[PDB]
Amino acid sequence: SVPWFPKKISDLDHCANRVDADHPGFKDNVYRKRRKYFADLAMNYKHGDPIPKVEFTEEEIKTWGTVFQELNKLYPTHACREYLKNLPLLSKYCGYREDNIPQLEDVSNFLKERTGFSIRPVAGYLSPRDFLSGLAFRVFHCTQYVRHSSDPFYTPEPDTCHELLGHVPLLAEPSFAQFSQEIGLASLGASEEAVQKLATCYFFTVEFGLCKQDGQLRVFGAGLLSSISELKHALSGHAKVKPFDPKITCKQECLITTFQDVYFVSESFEDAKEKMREFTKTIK
Ligand SMILES: CCn1c(=O)[nH]c(=O)c2c1nc(Cc1cn3cc(C)sc3n1)n2CC1COC1
Ligand SMILES: [Fe+3]
Repeated sequence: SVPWFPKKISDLDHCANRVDADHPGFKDNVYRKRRKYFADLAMNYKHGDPIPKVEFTEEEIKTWGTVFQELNKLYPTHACREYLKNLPLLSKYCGYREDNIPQLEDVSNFLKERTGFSIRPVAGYLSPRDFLSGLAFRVFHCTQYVRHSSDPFYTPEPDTCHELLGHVPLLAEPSFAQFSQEIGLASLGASEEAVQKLATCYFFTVEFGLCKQDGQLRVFGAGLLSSISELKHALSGHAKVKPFDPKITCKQECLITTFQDVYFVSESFEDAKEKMREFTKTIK
C-alpha cells in the first residue's frame, strides 16, 4: 500500500517533528542548552506561524562573520552564475552581512515572493522521505542554530550558516526551485528504494552538485558552497568528476566525514530536471 504522505503544506506539521561524539560542542553545556533552545523552536513551530526570530549571540555572529568573509572571497570564481546573481539580492533585502546573521523569517518571505519557496525550521535530521516531502510544497526544512565557535570551519553537521549561504541563493532561482520541487513530488508515496535513490540524486545535485557554464565547471551544491576547503577542492584538478546521470548517480555512496570521492556535473538546472523526469518514470 502507498505510505502516508503530505497532501497540503500544513501536513508537514505531522512529519517535520519526526526527528554526536566528535562534535566540537559535545562537552560544552552552554552550547548544549543553546542547541536545545533552537530544537524547541523548531518542535513548537506549526505551519502558518512566523518563524521565531532569534537574537544571536556575539559569539555566534562572529562565527558567522568568519565563515561569511572567507566564503565570499571564493564565490566569484567558484559559484555558478545563478548563485552570484541572487546573492546580492539577499544582502540588500535580507541583511546578509559579516556582522549580522539573517533571520529565517525574512529569508522565507524573500523566497516566497521570488519562487514560492518557504522555510520551516527543523530541529534535526528527518527521514529522507519526510525531508524530501517538504520540497514537494516548496518547503525547505532549515536548521536555525550556529556551529560551535571553537571551530568555525567544522562542516559535517549542517548549521544555519550552511542553509543561508549554501541553499538560499539557489532556492531563489526559478529553474532550481522547479528542479528541487520535482524531487519532492517524485518522492511522495514512493517506495523505500525510490526514496533512497531520489535522496542520493538530491545529495549529488542540491548538496554537492557541479555544473558546466560557458565551458567552465562551477559549483551549485549547498554543501560545497558552505565548505571553504571542499569548495576549493571541488574545482581543483584533484577532484574526480563524472556526468550527472541519475541511474548511475543514485548508486553512489554519500560520504559525510570526508570530501566526496566524486562529484557529478549537470549541464544546467533545466537539463538535470529533464534527466530526473526520465529517471523518475522508471522508479515510480
Ligand atoms: C536527503 C538526506 N536528508 C535526510 O534524509 N534527512 C534530513 O533531514 C536531511 C537530509 N539532507 C538534509 C540537508 C543537508 C544535510 N547536510 C549535511 C551536510 C554536511 S550539508 C547538508 N545538507 N537534511 C536536513 C537535516 C540536516 O539538518 C536537518
Ligand atoms: Fe544542505
